[PDB]
Amino acid sequence: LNQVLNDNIRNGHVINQLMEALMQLSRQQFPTMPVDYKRSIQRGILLLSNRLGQLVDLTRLLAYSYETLMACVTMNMQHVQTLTTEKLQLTSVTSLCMLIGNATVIPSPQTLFHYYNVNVNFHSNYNERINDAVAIITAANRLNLYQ
Amino acid sequence: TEAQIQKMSQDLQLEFLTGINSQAANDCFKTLIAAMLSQR
Amino acid sequence: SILKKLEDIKPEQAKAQTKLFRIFEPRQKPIYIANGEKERRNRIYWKLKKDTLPDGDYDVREYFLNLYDQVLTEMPDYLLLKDMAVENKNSRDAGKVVDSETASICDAIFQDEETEGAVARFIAEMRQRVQADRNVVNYPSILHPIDYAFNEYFLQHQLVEPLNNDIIFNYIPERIRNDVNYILNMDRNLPSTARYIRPNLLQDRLNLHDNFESLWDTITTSNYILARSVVPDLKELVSTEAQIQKMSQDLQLEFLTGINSQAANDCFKTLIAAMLSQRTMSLDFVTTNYMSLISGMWLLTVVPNDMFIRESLVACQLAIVNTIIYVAFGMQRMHYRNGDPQTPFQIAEQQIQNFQVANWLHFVNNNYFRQVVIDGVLNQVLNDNIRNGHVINQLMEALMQLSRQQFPTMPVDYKRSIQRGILLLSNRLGQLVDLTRLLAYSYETLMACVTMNMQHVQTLTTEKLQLTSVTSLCMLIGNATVIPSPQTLFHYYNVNVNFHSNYNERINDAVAIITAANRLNLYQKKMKAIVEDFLKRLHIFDVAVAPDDQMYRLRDRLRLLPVEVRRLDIFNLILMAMDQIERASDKIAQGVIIAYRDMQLERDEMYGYVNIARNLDGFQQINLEELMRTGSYAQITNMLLNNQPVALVGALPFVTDSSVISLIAILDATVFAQIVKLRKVDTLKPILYKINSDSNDFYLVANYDWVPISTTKVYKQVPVQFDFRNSMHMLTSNLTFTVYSDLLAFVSADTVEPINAVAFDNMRIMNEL
Repeated sequence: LNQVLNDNIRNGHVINQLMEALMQLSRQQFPTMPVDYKRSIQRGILLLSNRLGQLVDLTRLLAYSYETLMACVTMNMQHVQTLTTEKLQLTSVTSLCMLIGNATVIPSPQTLFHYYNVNVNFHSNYNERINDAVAIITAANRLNLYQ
Repeated sequence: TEAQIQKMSQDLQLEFLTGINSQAANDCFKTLIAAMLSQR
Repeated sequence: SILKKLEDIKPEQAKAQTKLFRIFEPRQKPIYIANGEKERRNRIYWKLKKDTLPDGDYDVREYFLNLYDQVLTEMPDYLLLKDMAVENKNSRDAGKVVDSETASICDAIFQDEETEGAVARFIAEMRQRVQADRNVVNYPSILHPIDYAFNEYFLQHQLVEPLNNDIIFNYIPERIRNDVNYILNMDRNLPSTARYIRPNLLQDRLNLHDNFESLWDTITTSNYILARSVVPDLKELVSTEAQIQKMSQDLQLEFLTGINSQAANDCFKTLIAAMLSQRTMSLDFVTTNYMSLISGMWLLTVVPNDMFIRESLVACQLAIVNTIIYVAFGMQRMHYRNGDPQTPFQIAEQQIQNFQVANWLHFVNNNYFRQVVIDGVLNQVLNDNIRNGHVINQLMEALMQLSRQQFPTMPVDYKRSIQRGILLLSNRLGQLVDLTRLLAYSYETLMACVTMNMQHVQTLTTEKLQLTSVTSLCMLIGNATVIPSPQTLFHYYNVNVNFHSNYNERINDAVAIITAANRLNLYQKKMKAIVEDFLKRLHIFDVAVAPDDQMYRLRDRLRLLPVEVRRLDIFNLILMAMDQIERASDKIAQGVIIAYRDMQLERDEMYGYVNIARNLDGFQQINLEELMRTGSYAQITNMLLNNQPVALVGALPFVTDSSVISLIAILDATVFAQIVKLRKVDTLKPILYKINSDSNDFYLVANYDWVPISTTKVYKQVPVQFDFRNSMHMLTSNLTFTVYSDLLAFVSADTVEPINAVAFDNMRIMNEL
């Protein structure tokens, strides 16, 4: 089982719609808002809007690396809401969006093979320990080791 | 980082820019991709 | 600092060609008979002057982009062939040829046993012909067809144009010429051979005033500094001590802060320069200075309100209404909510019944600049009432109504203070009309010297203005008029022309390079360097601070522009002769054909027998560039293993081997196993056989009478011979001329008496006596 992304974000085309929305917001009137704060907000919007090409590149780079690393996962990618969550900093997201450059970085083949080997080893160990536990439990129940 | 921070400060005209740097950018990249991979 | 940077931009330097641009030269080579024996005489072939072509198609295209840059740098603006003229020693008439290398070629051909009498007589008759009446000269030259194409283009597309007194005078802006305050003069009748180069003054093509707010802010601040430098200094201001004592008597102290000539000149310059450069300006004031408020009323009357950031304008207007207007009419204080779509004046004109005050407020609300294209340049013209100073009458009528009001709900001292301040201005009423029309006239005259569109977009940063400085100007302006001097106007115009011309020339350079790289398909090249060079050459920006995204947006903006005619023509010549130039090299081949079949070596005079292929007809082609980009050696590995005949196409280096023993041993067929084993083709180096009488083993070919045969061939071109008569061309150019720059140096200008300086309405700017 794999958790797959929408093709529009895989190729990065939705960033164009995002920048359309941001441009509309930037030329929006903002009724009743104080003028200097309005200008700051809309120039902040333009800061991200004027990075259309860079953000398209960032999105499709992120999608490609996710696909390539997901090709090396062996267990089902079951999606559940976890008890404890990883904290993500919107400041860090801003830094990524405002500093992403022009160089494509992709996993090295050795890195992919290492990730795949680790996943395969963990998966096979998981199944083999299941087999050991089930065998022992069944043997105990068959030999009537009630204690 | 310095050039981008300077332009952001000029555009925002803060009569915000904290936490913006290459370390944070890489941390966010890794966090997003790894969280998607592990379904965390 | 900024002024130094913007004034140091020098006008474009004229480039005069000193030598003929050449890519080829004749080289004398041995030639062999059909059977491979030396012909006992030599032959001359065209060869590259600099055989530096690299291996790989991508590298070849990079080399040709670099060659395009070289030619663009070599392009001359004007050209005089007599400068590149040397005596042809073998001419019967002792004539002259049009280059040192031409003379060298003529000398070498003439002093040669193998040369034929026909060529000798041709050289003897080569000479130049001068037509003094038409001011033309024709010189013979010897150029390979491609070189001749380039040099003929240079000769036919020079940038110089005729010059004379009428052109020099017309170079001045029309509005200065049409201005009766300036008398222009000349003391030189330029000849009929004078030349000049017109600046490139196309209006901004990148539209930097749209979505490039940081770059636009830099441009605007540079223009603002320049405008401040050129705005004249006020003269004969009323003595500050006298004015202070007089207004102390008027106010009966028992308002004056910031009154002085320094602040008066500061305010005058700041206003005019801010309007010229379209810099937004903020207003700095303290609500406790009612005189500052009154002077702000005058300022908002005179200068259109779009020149202030909304918050400063709104603060000033709110202070004005709540301290003067509503108070005088006994109206409740305006609770003005920040961010309201309407300004305090816009609200007050609706709430106020008095016609004078309402009319003045309405004028202030709906007063705008007018965008007008004047003499091909967009200008922000003021209202004619402001230009002739009539708005001051409206302002004073409003102020008089306010001072007449009864000020209900406030103690008597409040009304007393308000009317004392209004009196301070009313005493200066006439001086206010004079100051208004003086400001308008100086603005118009300095705006006549602007060459780039006066775009009106609020800037990131603002210029601070003190209402105390406005008050000082209003309280200290005297009777003397100040008109921009003709020298200052010419200097301002020349600075603007230089900046505009540099801007357009760098735009053209960047566009040409970008379009050429796209045409040559340099898909691994990043143009951030090109944009960085463009911005650095603009001389006023901080490229180190400009981030990458802005530079790539600039590249996108540049990509849509058309290419200059001359640069586009140069690129077209380069790209059409590109194949010939690449294939004339002796350092690379165009590919290798592996046939696995016996193919007789082709016989060429300058090689003997050679395994040359002129065309890849009948062979499946593999693109080595694509192979190296992709890295998948599956197709080529399979073909090499299965001995399937193929043609590996690309720019390859080759090893020239002249051993008949090697040819018999079939060494040329043993150079491809490396592709299969190492799985790389960047080291591929096919063997070009060269069998002839100088091969040290040619007795095998001579005695056994066999045509040599090889199983592989090198895709190459045979060099083209050098035909002297066919290569002689007569280059034509002007005999002589002198190229002038800085046209306004020939014009001497002076002003009329300042007392008699006349405004647009034919009346004196300042009339107070």
